[PDB]
This record gives sequence, structure tokens and C-alpha cells, in this order.
Amino acid sequence: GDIVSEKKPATEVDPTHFEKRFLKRIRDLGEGHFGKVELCRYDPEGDNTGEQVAVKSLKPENHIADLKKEIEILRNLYHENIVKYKGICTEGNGIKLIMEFLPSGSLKEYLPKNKNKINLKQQLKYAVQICKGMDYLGSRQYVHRDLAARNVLVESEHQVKIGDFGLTKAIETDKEYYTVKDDRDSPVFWYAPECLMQSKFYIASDVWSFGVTLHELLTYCDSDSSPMALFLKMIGPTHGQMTVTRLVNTLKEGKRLPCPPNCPDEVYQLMRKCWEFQPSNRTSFQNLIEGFEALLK
Ligand SMILES: N#CC[C@@H]([C@H]1CCN(c2cccc(Cl)c2C#N)C1)n1cc(-c2ncnc3[nH]ccc23)cn1
Repeated sequence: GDIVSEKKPATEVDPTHFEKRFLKRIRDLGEGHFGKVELCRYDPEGDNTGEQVAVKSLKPENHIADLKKEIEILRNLYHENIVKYKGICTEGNGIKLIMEFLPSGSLKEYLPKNKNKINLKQQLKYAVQICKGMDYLGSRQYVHRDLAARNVLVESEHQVKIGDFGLTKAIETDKEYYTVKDDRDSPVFWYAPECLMQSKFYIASDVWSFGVTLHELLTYCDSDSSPMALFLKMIGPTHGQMTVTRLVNTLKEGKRLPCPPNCPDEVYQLMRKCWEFQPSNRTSFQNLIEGFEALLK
């Protein structure tokens, strides 16, 4: 008789599924390590009225498994100071991470441009927000490993969010740290001594990175006062492959980044507590939250 076909089952729409054909590239936003982030418009109506989104894709060069792990981490993080997961675009092994777009960008471009409207009180409120997002990440047993002002996005003049989780790793249950094997592109000037010499990553190692991020915040991310520029002035700049060993020696000696210009000593002492040589001796994120809240009174 008649040709047999398939009964069409009801097709429910997934709001976290972004079709490639409607995901239109506007410009590059940033990049890091094996990935890149682009501003796109998701435009199913094809009239330029669609929502603007930030799209993470792998740089052509392996790392598919890392991007998929990052998607699964971000998809399950829900915090006011953590960039919002929106969905995915699937290829086919390929995948793209869809996040909310924050037009003000990172603190690295925002602070040098908005010094006049961002006073100490606002800088301390951003510090609290970063600590709150980080404490939430730590409570879910994750280490960020790339905490720097460059990875902090501006939602508005009054709110910041951790904007990238490209290097985020889980800590094991009944364990205290993550062991790194791939360290070639490490942001060494933001790293705790245990990360540089023993390749161990603790929640206390993220507290060290926060201390350096706080210093950047207080210097309005000025390029000439950057953690890299300051440490290279301290140890020497032209040392090539000997730079990390010279940095470790400097930290063992008790030397640290100086107090930023116009930064009060009470704020500098909270920053120094992030830089205790032993991780067990360092301040916690909750203690930092209470320290800043006390200065905001
Ligand atoms: N945060 C941040 C800084 C960079 C990203 C860019 C990639 N990057 C990485 C870093 C390390 C490892 C890896 Cl694997 C990567 C990768 N990939 C950092 N950035 C994001 C925006 C941005 N701007 C507006 N809205 C946004 N919504 C989400 C993000 C976003 C602008 N610059």
C-alpha cells in the first residue's frame, strides 16, 4: 500500500539551545589560553532585534573535554557575582558556551576609564562582591586558578561578576587541593608559592590571587602599577626562563607588592593577610568579607 513514514512527536523548544544559523558574530570580546569569547546577537527573527550574548568557542589548535567541563560547572553555578550561563550551541563533537553579555567589560578596561566615579567605598564593595562569588565557588568545592581583575566583569557601577571559568577545577571530596600538570601558561604573578613550586592548588591559593586582584582594584588596573610590572621591577625583567625561580626566592624572603598609592593601611593589612606564605595561615573569604564590611561602616 501507501509509503510508511514516522509519526511526528511533539517538538518542545529548549531555551538553553542556541541554533548556529541564528547566532550572528559582532566582534571579539577577549581570549585566554585555548579559548576565545565573542559578542554575538542571537537573531532568530533576522531583523537585528535579538538578544546580545557572549559566546565562548575553542581557538583552532584537544580541549573540547575542558570546554564541556567548564559548561557543566557554569550551568550549575547560581550567584549574583558569577556571570550567567545562558546555554549552548552544538555542532558533531563541537560546542560553544553561551553566557550573558556585560557591555561595561572587565575591570581591566573599566577602572582606568572610570576612576573619577569609583571611590574607595566602591572599590571595597567590589572587593566584597568578588569575595562572595569566590566563597560560593569554594563552597561547591572548586578552585578558580585565574583570579585577576582581567577576569572580573562590570554588570553596572554598583555590581561586578567573575566572568570566566576557563581554568576552574574541582577539588576531591576529603581532599584540600588540585594537582596541576599543565602549567605552561600560568599567570605566575598572581600565584601563591605552593602553586609555583609544588603545583598544588588550594582554596587558600585562590585567596592569594584575590589579594593580588585587590591590589589591581586599588591601583585602578593601571598598566604601570600592574602585579607583573611591580614584581619584574623587584626581581629583574630580562631573566627569561629564570623569572619564576627569582619570584619564589623573593616570596620566601617575605617581600610583597607595595601598598597602592592612597590605599589606607587598614585595607593594605587585609591584602597582606591573603599573602601569608603557608596556605593554612592565610585569611578566608568570609573573614575578608567581614573585614571589608567593618571598613564600610
Ligand atoms: N572574564 C573575562 C575576561 C575575558 C575572557 C575571554 C576568554 N578568557 C579566558 C581566560 C582564561 C582561560 C580561558 Cl580558556 C579563557 C577563554 N576562553 C577570559 N573576557 C570576557 C569578556 C566578556 N565581556 C562581556 N560579556 C561577557 N560575558 C562573559 C564574558 C564576557 C571580555 N573579556
